[PDB]
Amino acid sequence: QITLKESGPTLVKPTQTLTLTCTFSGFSLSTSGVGVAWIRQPPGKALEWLALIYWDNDKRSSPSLNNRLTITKDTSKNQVVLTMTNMDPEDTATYYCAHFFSHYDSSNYYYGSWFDPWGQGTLVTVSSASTKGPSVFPLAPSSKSTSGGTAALGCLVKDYFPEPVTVSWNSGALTSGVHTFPAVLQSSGLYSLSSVVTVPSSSLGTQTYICNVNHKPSNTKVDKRVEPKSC
Amino acid sequence: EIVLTQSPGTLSLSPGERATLSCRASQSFDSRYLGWYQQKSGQAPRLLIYGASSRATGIPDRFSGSGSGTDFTLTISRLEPEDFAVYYCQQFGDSPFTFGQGTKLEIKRTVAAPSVFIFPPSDEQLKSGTASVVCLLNNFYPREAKVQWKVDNALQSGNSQESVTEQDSKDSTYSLSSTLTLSKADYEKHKVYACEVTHQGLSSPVTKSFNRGEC
Amino acid sequence: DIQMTQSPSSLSASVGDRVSITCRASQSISTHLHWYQQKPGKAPKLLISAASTLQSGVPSRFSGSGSGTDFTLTITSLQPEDFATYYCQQSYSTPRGLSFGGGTKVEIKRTVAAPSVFIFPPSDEQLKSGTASVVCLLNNFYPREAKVQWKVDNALQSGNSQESVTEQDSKDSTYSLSSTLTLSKADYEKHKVYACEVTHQGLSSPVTKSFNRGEC
Amino acid sequence: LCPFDEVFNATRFASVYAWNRKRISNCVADYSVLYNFAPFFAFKCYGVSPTKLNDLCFTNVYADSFVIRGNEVSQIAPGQTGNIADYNYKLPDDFTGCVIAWNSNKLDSKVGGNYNYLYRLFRKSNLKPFERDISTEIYQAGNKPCNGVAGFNCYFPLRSYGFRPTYGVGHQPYRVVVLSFELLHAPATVCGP
Amino acid sequence: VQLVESGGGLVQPGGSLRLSCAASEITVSSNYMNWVRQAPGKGLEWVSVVYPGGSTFYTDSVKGRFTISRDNSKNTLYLQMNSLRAEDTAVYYCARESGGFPLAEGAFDIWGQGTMVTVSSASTKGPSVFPLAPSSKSTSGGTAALGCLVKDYFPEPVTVSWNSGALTSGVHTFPAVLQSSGLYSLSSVVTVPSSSLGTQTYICNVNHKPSNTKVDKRVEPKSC
Ligand SMILES: *[C@@H]1O[C@H](CO)[C@@H](O)[C@H](O)[C@H]1NC(C)=O
Repeated sequence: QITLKESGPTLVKPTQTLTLTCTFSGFSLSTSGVGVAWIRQPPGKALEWLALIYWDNDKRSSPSLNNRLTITKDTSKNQVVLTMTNMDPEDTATYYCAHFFSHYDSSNYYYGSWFDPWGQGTLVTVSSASTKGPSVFPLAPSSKSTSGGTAALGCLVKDYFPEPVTVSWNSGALTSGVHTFPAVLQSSGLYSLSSVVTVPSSSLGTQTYICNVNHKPSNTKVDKRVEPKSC
Repeated sequence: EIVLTQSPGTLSLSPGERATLSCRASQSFDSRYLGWYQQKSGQAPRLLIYGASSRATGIPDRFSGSGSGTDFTLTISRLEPEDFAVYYCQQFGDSPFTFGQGTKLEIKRTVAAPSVFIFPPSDEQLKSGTASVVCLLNNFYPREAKVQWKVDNALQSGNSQESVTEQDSKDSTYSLSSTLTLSKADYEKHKVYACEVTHQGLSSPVTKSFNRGEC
Repeated sequence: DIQMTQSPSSLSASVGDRVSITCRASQSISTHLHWYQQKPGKAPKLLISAASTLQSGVPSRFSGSGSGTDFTLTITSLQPEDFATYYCQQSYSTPRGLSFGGGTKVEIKRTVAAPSVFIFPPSDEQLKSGTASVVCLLNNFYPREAKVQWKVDNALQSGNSQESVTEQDSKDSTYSLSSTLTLSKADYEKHKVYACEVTHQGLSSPVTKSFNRGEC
Repeated sequence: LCPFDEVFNATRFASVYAWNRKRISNCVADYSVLYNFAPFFAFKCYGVSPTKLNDLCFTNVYADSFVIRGNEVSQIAPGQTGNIADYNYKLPDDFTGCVIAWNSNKLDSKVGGNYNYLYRLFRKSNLKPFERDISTEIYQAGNKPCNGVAGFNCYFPLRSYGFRPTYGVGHQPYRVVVLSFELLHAPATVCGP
Repeated sequence: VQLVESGGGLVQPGGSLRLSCAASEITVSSNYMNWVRQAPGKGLEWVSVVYPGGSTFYTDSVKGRFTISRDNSKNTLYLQMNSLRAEDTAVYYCARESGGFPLAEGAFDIWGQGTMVTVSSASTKGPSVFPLAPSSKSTSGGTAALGCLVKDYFPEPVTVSWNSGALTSGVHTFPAVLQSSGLYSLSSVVTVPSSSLGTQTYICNVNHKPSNTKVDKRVEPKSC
């Protein structure tokens, strides 16, 4: 069993240079056929292989990204350093470092190769913006008496950067009917999401609902209560 | 550059039946250069099959792979509920090494009618200077559902965003949120705010309205 | 000992249609495959090298793809001057095993036209010399493949027939076929009824062109 | 005792056009390691015999190492013709010593091709025995001078092997070590135990 | 770059021949030079190769009877052929291997025009001409066929014309066929309207060059 952990600055400004370090245990970059490959997956898009370094210092890189890619190895400390220069604000993705190996059997026949287990994955975002604490708006239910005995309420969180924001309801007591939508990037380069829970209509007046959102980069904790309102 | 095309784009089936995925290559390479990887929701990809016919260590025998020339396929038989993920075909023939666009394996179930509720901006967002109205679709299937914003029955476009929640773990349904954002003058220059839901689960498209002046 | 097979042997298409030709080897030869073009009466011209590399001065419509045991030659905009023959040649076998393919012929596509079938009996001038030549002539048939048979008084002769075909015409784009039988004096003074049988796709029914020596 | 492991157990060999050469003297030369080595696709010996070279003493042992294709392994032999024999590595007809070749698809083949091994395709004349030509000058294949411009019939004289793992056995990479034994009138130094 | 082939011709079985290839703009003794043969109507077949350094390789069928050489004085390539046989009847090309601007190994970028070598003992003679009259038909849709059969001749080429070359409507010629006797046969035919069989006179002219036989014959129809 081998492991790979990626570390480094997860936030990089435009036209800057990122340096991601993959520390790997369970294998050494000095064996035959062993390699380390950096791959990136944009959010909601397919995987894209970036670079691959070998045991004998041979390196391959994507031709469309060859100019601004540089990958180096430190065998003594079991590290792979990937440097990416002139970052545009689309390069936001999740980067993985993976072990690369092939399979022969006593005659050098090469029954294929693969990417041995991948890394945890580091989210890297590019933006020429500043950190900003989130704001919470109570999305209250409409004035309905029964309407089938089912309504919904929740909290809309805006103006936070970067991901993620930890959302809990009633200090985690209530979890049924909870939908926490993924963050959406607005046209202003700013983040927002909504967390909505469905509750029976009869429970509007006999229950109080508190939503708590935690933002580590801004270290902001916001607790907001949502109650029904009438016309 | 070798281009890999997968089929189908989405595959919705319940546990028990058979699943088949196809990957076609723009060029021809040795079959030992193709592999299949699995990636769960909110996880990282992991090797499933290498050499297009060799199961990775620990992979259940339900997974099989076969292909030649420019066509390969991955076959699953006993796809139990934990076996629902996104599958990628990848090639090692020519640099750069490329992955397929992926195939999502969805859970087949009965067609559900989306419960569509509304949430107008609060007073805090009324003094924030920029307003947003959010209408929600809950517990529907399939994910395909068209939302439509109407400001005094006017076809709004481009000023609103959408966010669809992935398939639920228990009921295997979806949730969608449409957020229409406006400036204070735009918010206050009109009266009726409505959203429209079109879905297979609904017999006919369903409108729903509200009035800021009345409520 | 590597043998290359080209498919199809013949391929008819009009101007503007994308055309593909496949070359398959008996064993993997990596990318040591080359595509040559040859017009009749001229030397072959190298089009595609290393199974993917376009040569200098060649239109970009020609394209090579594939590797291992399968290779493809593709034309996108097929100009009227590109109806030549194409060969695949491998350079994998080391000692003397450089070999060419059988060659795929590319030629125009037109509407099917039925032929006109005639019979030429041998002449008295040729008869005086102890040799007899009996000819059946097919004029303006399409497509090229057709069946010709020689019924000498309802006898299906074989082994004594020589067949020739014209190159594709530049005016009507049809073909002409000549079938000849060489015979001695007894061979022509033993029988009575001579006929050539034509079976062609453009013919609704098989056609017999017959005659009798005594009457004519 | 200077063994043959530092050359056989090498992380990277040399291209055939720039084959590596190591001298060996003032040692005890055993050859059980050669038998203990890889499946040994080829182990042939001219002049000496496999069970004879262990006994007689030699003044010097010259070890030439390189990587070639499996098709050209037969070209490493006295009195042979071919591209490798003519322009990369020529063995004399009077060659005394012997040749070891073994498949190394694991090490010298990589996905997408290993372009680190080169061979010389163009040369006006045949190489002399045990000659080296490491120069990289544009080959003038016609009347028009090149003047350092590789245009039309003016070519770079070195080309890389493919060396992909999926290649056939004929085109797979093979490592080759050639041992030349010298027993000149000078007192011999290298002999077995 | 021009490669001009010369020395082709016809020889008796078991004879010898010498083929020359004069090169321009390229040095023969500096390029991989190949001889490739193509049988009439058949596909290409590699025959021999010579390396820039002097090494020569031959196919199995020609080993022991073929020799390939260069000449740096006249900058020429030479193919000496011995013990020739009917399998050697083909058009020969001298070609440059591993050239072209991309420098593709094993590919013949530059080809010569090729010369024809024939191996037969037919004792070259002249052609026989046999008329082929239109059938005893009235109109048959206003389409009649007539022609002239040139048979029992050797070798090729041969020329056939109608009305001294003044007739081209419906004119068709067919490639000569090698019969079992070593001679050749073919027919030259013309499609003419039915009404043209009465007044205008039609002739066929046949020219055979080695026998220098120039024969002009007449084609008339006959009644049954
Ligand atoms: C060194 O060579 C010996 C052969 O005696 C072999 O057993 C061993 O695996 C080799 N080790 C390395 C690191 O190449």
